[PDB]
Formats: sequence, structure tokens, C-alpha cells
Amino acid sequence: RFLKVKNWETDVVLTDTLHLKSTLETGCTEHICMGSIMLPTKDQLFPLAKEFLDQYYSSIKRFGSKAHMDRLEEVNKEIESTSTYQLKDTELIYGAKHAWRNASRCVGRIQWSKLQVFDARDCTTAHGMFNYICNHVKYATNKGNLRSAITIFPQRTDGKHDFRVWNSQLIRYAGYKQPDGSTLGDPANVQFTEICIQQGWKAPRGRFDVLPLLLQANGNDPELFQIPPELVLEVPIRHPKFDWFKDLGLKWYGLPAVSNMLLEIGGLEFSACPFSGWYMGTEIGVRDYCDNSRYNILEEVAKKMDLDMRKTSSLWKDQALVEINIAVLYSFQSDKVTIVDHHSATESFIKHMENEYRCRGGCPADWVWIVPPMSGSITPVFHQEMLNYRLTPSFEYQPDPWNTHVW
Amino acid sequence: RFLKVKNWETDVVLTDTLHLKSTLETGCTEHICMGSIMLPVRTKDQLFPLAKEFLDQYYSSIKRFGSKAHMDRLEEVNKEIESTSTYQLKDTELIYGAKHAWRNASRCVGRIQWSKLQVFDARDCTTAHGMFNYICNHVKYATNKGNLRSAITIFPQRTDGKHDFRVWNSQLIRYAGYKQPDGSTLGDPANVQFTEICIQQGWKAPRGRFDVLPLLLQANGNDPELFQIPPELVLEVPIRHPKFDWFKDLGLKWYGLPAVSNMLLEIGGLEFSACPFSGWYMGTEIGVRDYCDNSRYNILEEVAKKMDLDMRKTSSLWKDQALVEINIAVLYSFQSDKVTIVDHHSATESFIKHMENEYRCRGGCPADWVWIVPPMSGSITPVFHQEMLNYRLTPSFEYQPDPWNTHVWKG
Ligand code: HEM
Ligand code: HEM
Ligand SMILES: N=C(Nc1cccc(OCCOc2cccc(NC(=N)c3cccs3)c2)c1)c1cccs1
Ligand SMILES: N=C(Nc1cccc(OCCOc2cccc(NC(=N)c3cccs3)c2)c1)c1cccs1
Ligand SMILES: C[C@H](O)[C@H](O)[C@H]1CNc2nc(N)[nH]c(=O)c2N1
Ligand SMILES: C[C@H](O)[C@H](O)[C@H]1CNc2nc(N)[nH]c(=O)c2N1
Ligand SMILES: [Zn+2]
Repeated sequence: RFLKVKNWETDVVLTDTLHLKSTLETGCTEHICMGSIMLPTKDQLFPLAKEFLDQYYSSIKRFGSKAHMDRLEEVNKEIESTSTYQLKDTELIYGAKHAWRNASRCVGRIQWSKLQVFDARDCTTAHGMFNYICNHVKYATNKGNLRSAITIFPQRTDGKHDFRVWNSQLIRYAGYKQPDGSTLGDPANVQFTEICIQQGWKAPRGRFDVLPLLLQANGNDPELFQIPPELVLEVPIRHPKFDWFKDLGLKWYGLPAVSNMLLEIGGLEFSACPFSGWYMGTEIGVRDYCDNSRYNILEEVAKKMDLDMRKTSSLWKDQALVEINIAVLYSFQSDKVTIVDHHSATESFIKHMENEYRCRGGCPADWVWIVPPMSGSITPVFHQEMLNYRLTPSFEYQPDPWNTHVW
Repeated sequence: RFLKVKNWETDVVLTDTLHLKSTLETGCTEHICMGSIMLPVRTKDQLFPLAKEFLDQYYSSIKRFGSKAHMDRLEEVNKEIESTSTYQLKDTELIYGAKHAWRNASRCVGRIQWSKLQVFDARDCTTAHGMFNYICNHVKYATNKGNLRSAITIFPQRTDGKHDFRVWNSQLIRYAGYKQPDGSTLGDPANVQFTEICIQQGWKAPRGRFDVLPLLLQANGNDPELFQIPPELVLEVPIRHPKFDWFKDLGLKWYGLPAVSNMLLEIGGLEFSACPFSGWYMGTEIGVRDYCDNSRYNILEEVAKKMDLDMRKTSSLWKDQALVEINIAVLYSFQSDKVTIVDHHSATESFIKHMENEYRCRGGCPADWVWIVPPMSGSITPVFHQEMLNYRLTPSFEYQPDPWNTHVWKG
């Protein structure tokens, strides 16, 4: 019931009790571990509301105070009557920060309590959503000095009136499958790029075309909007030693802003809740550039490096991978856009884990996601046992809106 | 129940039914995942069903399930268990069992090779001197002058738990570690505790950085005894780099034969506490873990210095750059010396094909992602993008406690 996790590099042992408040389910059973699988009513709501308000009033040292019991009563009445309820701003801010705090796949959680929350619950149209999103982008970008932020649109009601950002992130590059047969731009978004075009977007038809936003208010059909390019901070990618590198023509955007997730607070569902922080360098240089299904440039870079590409055992993929990643880090740093390297982010996370064990009794952590996609064992997280369990408030996946929306 | 796994690079979907034959536990539940936790005497009572399960499997594999040979063997084993409280495997069953334990090893990326395993039956062994002799023959046969051949040597099974056969070494060939009075370590930090046991037991330690440890062998529950493996039997590779000439001057070498000797082999409920097995190395095992772990030889800094990387900020990725060079060096040295090694691209690719084949022919392939994904360059290997299901089949290899922790000294 009280579980230990060991670091094998340092022998440090931490004791986890926090998991015993695990509300949701993992995918795993006594018989089968699913640790590597990507995705394994009025009276439903009151338990959920109560559990949440209990931890809220607990966090501000007021558990079992008149104000506590009075708020339980009030929410109880509102549910009983309206079949939902509204969070106070304070509860909203706390819930959002905790959804991030509880994100077991997130290495960047040392930062969890410095989160700017933009309350967009009064939003009614896609234009209003667009306004809110531009403001969020400008605020978070902050001329390169990135600041974490979330903008929270109205909660689900009867589930026919959902707010959705159809983009998977606010800022992504377009994907076009060509008469050629290959893929121009980013193949991850080919489907979304066509949904945009079939909706009316005019594609500059290049390799790094910032996609238009595609926004759905109150259950209506989504609308297209171009983010002011002055709001979209981009970084040309160059190497501190290879001058031919620039000629590959690589760029990336400064602001990662996840916009397809569902935020659950006290049983309430926020289906549009775009949030942003900043990149760990390997996200761009390992995954975005080098995944076979992505910009897949390893082969191109290895050539320019004139590595021996004759045999996998020369480790040419590996040598290139590193250079690409030194470049990404160098470029962002040079242009003074916030980025973190995987060494630094993982050391931060170990420090964060320690804090959370000490101050909270634990820290849900998904090793499969926390270990960076390169250089795993030379980062301290590789040697750290983690326990993964699901706490609420949380961020959850939700189906792509096109697979649900009725026109 | 039918379970699906997807590969996110290829969209290939596989269906697992094999997980339904899974007996043992994972550590996980509906409410917690222990997927990254390194480690999460039987009566007749429990022995009967385990023996039967195993013999049903064995008799299915040979296409004789429900045969008279199948039933007779069931009766015979059953009679032996209630007469003697245990039983003996036939040679054929032992061989099949050891093969299947390997095939069922979900942390093993090398399983494409599972069916080519040389099994050495050391069940007539009675003394530590006998064990030394078996282990020398295994080392020589496996090494095969650099052209490595997989093998396992199976010493007698557990009886009452007071008569265990154990190899105290964690692998047959491993380098000494010595903690110095100044807090630093000479040789391999992973082996300090074992090295000290050896010295205590009377080993005269050369006290250098690459001293091959003596075998420490326990027969029949007796106190263990020390033996030196003949040096002529220990194949080693000096480490050099194909472009970096100062690399040899780092003074590194490694042994060619990885041979694990501290695991427990479980077959039909029988427990084989000494079952050293060997194959060959994946390059990263030496180049990433053995040399570059902070708690191991930890040569990353010295290598980085000599490459003259900028070591003042981690975001230079100097650690990453040096790691790759060390690993290129390991593969180059082994290949140049004609000692079998496999790089992590080639091994993980083979594993993916093995895995798809296993889904087709067997209905599944238990696989531990945490262990199967290499310790460098994860996402540029096809296993990183492969969803895997982890579950436990027998026959199996299991952990067991280090014997110095449980042994009753006879004196
Ligand atoms: C402050 C800078 C931040 C850094 C460096 C950081 C780092 C990361 C990284 C590297 C991943 C894995 C992503 C992938 O492989 O696609 C991740 C996942 C995640 N992060 Fe953080 N993060 C940061 C801020 C945040 C913020 C502000 C939130 C929410 C408020 C958050 C919530 C999550 C969630 C929900 C996931 C998992 C997404 C999924 O499961 O697909 N992150 N983060
Ligand atoms: C034939 C060449 C082979 C290669 C390249 C190979 C590769 C590997 C590698 C890289 C690991 C991870 C080890 C670590 O990180 O320490 C591993 C684990 C394992 N392998 Fe294989 N292997 C091979 C043959 C075998 C054989 C012959 C057996 C048994 C007959 C075996 C059984 C296992 C087991 C039980 C583990 C898990 C160890 C543990 O849980 O600590 N391997 N193998
Ligand atoms: N990239 C793919 N798909 C895909 C398509 C569209 C979006 C997408 O995003 C994955 C989620 O990305 C995240 C999630 C959380 C955090 C981050 N990275 C960040 N640093 C932050 C985002 C927001 C705050 S921090 C990125 C992934 C695929 C490759 C191979 C098969 S599918
Ligand atoms: N390396 C450590 N300890 C340690 C000591 C002695 C042995 C040891 O080995 C770990 C397991 O080793 C394996 C297991 C299975 C396969 C392999 N590698 C192989 N290619 C094969 C070995 C035998 C057949 S194939 C290595 C690990 C530690 C570092 C930090 C904390 S503990
Ligand atoms: C805590 C974690 O499970 C531990 O450090 C693991 C991670 N993955 C591993 N994978 C392999 N192949 N070998 C290992 O020793 C480890 N160590
Ligand atoms: C199948 C496997 O779980 C999947 O490829 C995961 C592995 N670990 C990951 N880790 C991170 N951080 N991001 C990812 O997209 C993935 N992909
Ligand atoms: Zn699990």
C-alpha cells in the first residue's frame, strides 16, 4: 500500500502514498502492463465536485471550515437544480495548475505553479475564441521570453454545445501529400491541412506554412482565422560549427501550445483549453525533424556531414542526430527564445520529484514519456523508478472533433 | 479477450491473444502502473498443476497433445511428485524449457535468436570443482574464438532450499572494482561488493582497472569456492576509435562474452538456481551503460576533454557527442577483432520482425518497452514507436536474491 521508488544511480529511495488517492484507471491489470500503449449525470457530478472542493479547501488550510461546508452546500444546490455548476475563479486557477501538476507524462512540471490562467468562460463565438487565442499567444510568447499560460473556454453542458480548437496545437506547419507521391511540409498534419483547404484556406503551399486556426464555438461549424504573423515567433535553425546547415532551410516556432486536450476539474469538462509553456530541444530536433513519419531529415544531414552511411554500425544516424540537436538549442538560445535541453529539464524533474515526495507524498510519472527520445541513460530520469497513476484535476485525450461534429 | 498494439511509425496493428495464457503477476493494477520498477520451497500441493501446464505445452509443441506418450508422462511425473515431492525433467523437456524461458523473456531484445540455444545439462554435477569444469567448457564453446554461440549450463534444481547450487558472480566474466580510501573507485564500481567478498574468500587481487574476477561457486548448499578462469579462455577486445588515435591511450578494453549467472530458471515449477546463460553484446550495453553510466566507468568527461568539446554548458550536448564516439569505438573494436557484436539499430530492427512473426505464429510476444528501447538514440530505433504488451509466461528467468544475503555459512 505504501510503495517505494528507487533511483539506481543514487540509491535514493522515496515512499509513495499519494497514489492511494488515485481516482482514475491506468490500462494495466495484475496480468498485463500497458505502460507503453499511447492511450489505454447529476449524481456522478456531486461526488466529483466534493472530492475536488475537499482538496481545494485542504490546500488553503480551511478544510472543514464554515466557508468549506457552505461552498459544498451551494454547489450541491446548484447541481441539484441546474445539473451542473460554475467554479469560482480561485477554484478554476487551482484546478488548472493541478491538472498540470498531475500530468504524469510531463517532464516540465517543476514549473507547475507559475501558470497564468486566462478565464475565457464568457466567450460565445469563434471570433471571440480567436481574440482570446491571439491574446494568449502574445502573452505567452512575450518576445521570446516565454511564459506558461492556459486559456479556458466554456465547459461542456449537454455535449451538443462544445467549444473546440480543431488544431492539435495553436501553431503548427501545414502538410501536403503531393502528386509527386511524397509529402511537403509536416506529414503529421496532412489530414488537418486538407480539412483546412476543404474549408476554404488558401495554402501558400510551402514547407513551413503556419496553419490557420480553425475554431468551434458553442457546437457550431468551425471557422478559419490566420494568426497575425507578428504574433508567431519563429527561429531559423543554424549550427554553431556547420555553415551548410542553414541551407537545409529549417525553421521552428517558439511556442508549443497544445490545443486538442480536455481539462477535467471537479467533474466539469473543458473541451477547449489550449495551454502553452516552452520546448525541450529534443521535441523539435529528435522527434519533429528526425521521426521517419515527420520532417525525416537525418539522411540529408548525414550526407552534408559526409558520414559513412554504408552500414548502420558507423552510427551515422546517431552522430547526425546530436548535431541537429546542438543546432536547435544554439539557434533558440542565440535568438533569445526560451528552450530547455534534456539534460537540464530532466535534472529539474528529479528535483521536482524530490519536492513532491517530500511535500505531497508523491509524484505520478510516466517513465515511457519522461525519458527523452535520445541519450536516455545519460539523463538522471533513466535511472529513476517512477509510479504512474491518474489523479484529478487532469488533462485527458479526446477524439479529433471532425470524428464527432455534426455539420 | 483480444488486445491490440499499434506501431505509430508504420500504423501496423497486431492482436494479442497469448496474454490469456499468462499466469504470474506484473506488479501493476487498474490503479497503478509499475512498468518502470526494476523488481516489482514449493509443496506437491502447488507443484502438480505447474508440472501439468508445462507438459501440456511441451506436448502441444511436439504435436503429441493427448497422446498416450503425453498421458504416461503425466502419470509418471505425478507419481514421482507424490513419492519424492519433486520430479526430474527429461533432456528434451529441459532443452525445450530453457529455450522457452528465453523466448518468454520480455526484457530481451535479442529473442529472434531464441531457437538456437546450446543447452548444457549439468544436472549430474555435485561439487564446485565440477561446476568450474562445466563453466569453463561453456565459456570455451560459447566464445568459439570470437564467433559467439548462445548457450546455457543447467546445474541441479532446488530440492529443500538448503542444498542450492549458485554462481555467486553476477556474470561469469566481469571486472573487479576496488573502493579506495579516498572515496574513488578503481575498476568497475558495479562490482565493488562482490570483489570484496572474493578478497575476503582469499582471492589475491591484482588491483588494476581490468582484473577478471574469480568464479565463486556454491554446490549443493555448501560454502562457495574460488577458481580462476584460465586467461586463455577469456576473450578480450582493446577499445580503439577509427578516427581518434588518442582513444587507445584511454586504456580501455572489454570482455567479448556476456554471460549472466545470477538468475533463476523456472520450468514446470522446478527451480534451477544456477543456470548461467550467454549470448553476445549489443554495443550500447558496453558503450552507453558500462562506460558512461555515472555509477560505472564514467569516461564521458575524459573522452569529452580529449575531443575538446565545450564542457561549460550541458546545451552544447558534449555528453551526447562523446557518448556516440565511445559507442562507435566499441563497435569498431569488436568488428575489427572479429568478435560478434550487434549495434542497436540492427538489433531493434530484428526484434520488430521477431515480434511481428511471434504475433502471427504464437498469438503474441510479451515485451517490456522500458528495457527493449536502447539507452541512447531511442526514437531513431523502430522499437521506440512500437506499442508492446508486458506479461509473464513460464518457463521463465526470474531474479533471486544475491546469495551472500541468504546463505547459511557452514564454516
Ligand atoms: C513550461 C515548459 C514546459 C516544458 C519544457 C514541458 C515539457 C513537456 C514534454 C517534453 C512533454 C512530452 C511531449 C511530447 O513528447 O509530445 C510534455 C507532455 C505534457 N505536458 Fe508539459 N512541459 C511544459 C509546460 C506544460 C504546461 C504549461 C502544461 C499544462 C498546463 C503541460 C502539460 C503536459 C501534458 C498534459 C502532457 C502530455 C501530453 C500527452 O499526454 O500527449 N506542460 N511536457
Ligand atoms: C544472442 C544474443 C543476445 C543479445 C544481443 C541479447 C540482448 C539483450 C540486451 C541488450 C538485454 C538488456 C540487458 C541489460 O540492460 O542489462 C537483454 C536482457 C535479457 N536477456 Fe537477452 N540477448 C541475447 C541473448 C540472450 C540469451 C541466450 C538469453 C537466455 C537464454 C537471454 C535472456 C535475457 C533475459 C532473461 C534478460 C533480462 C535481464 C534482466 O531482467 O535483468 N538473452 N538481452
Ligand atoms: N507527431 C505525431 N502526431 C501528432 C500530430 C499532431 C499533434 C501532435 O502533438 C503531440 C502532443 O504534443 C505535446 C503535448 C504536450 C507538450 C508538448 N510540448 C511542449 N513543450 C508543450 C506544449 C504545451 C505546453 S509545453 C507537446 C502529434 C506523430 C508522429 C508519428 C505518428 S503520429
Ligand atoms: N550495472 C549495475 N549492476 C550490475 C552488476 C552485475 C551485472 C549486471 O547486469 C544487469 C543485467 O545484465 C544483463 C542481463 C541480460 C542480458 C545482458 N546482456 C546480454 N547481451 C547477454 C547476457 C547473456 C546472454 S545475452 C545483460 C548489473 C548497476 C549500475 C547502477 C546501479 S546497479
Ligand atoms: C528505473 C528503471 O527501470 C531502470 O533504470 C532501467 C531502465 N531501463 C533499462 N533498460 C535496460 N535494458 N537495462 C537497464 O538496466 C535498465 N534500467
Ligand atoms: C508506443 C510508445 O509509447 C510511443 O511511441 C511513445 C513513447 N514515448 C514517448 N514519449 C514522449 N515524450 N513522446 C512521445 O510521443 C512518445 N511516444
Ligand atoms: Zn503497468
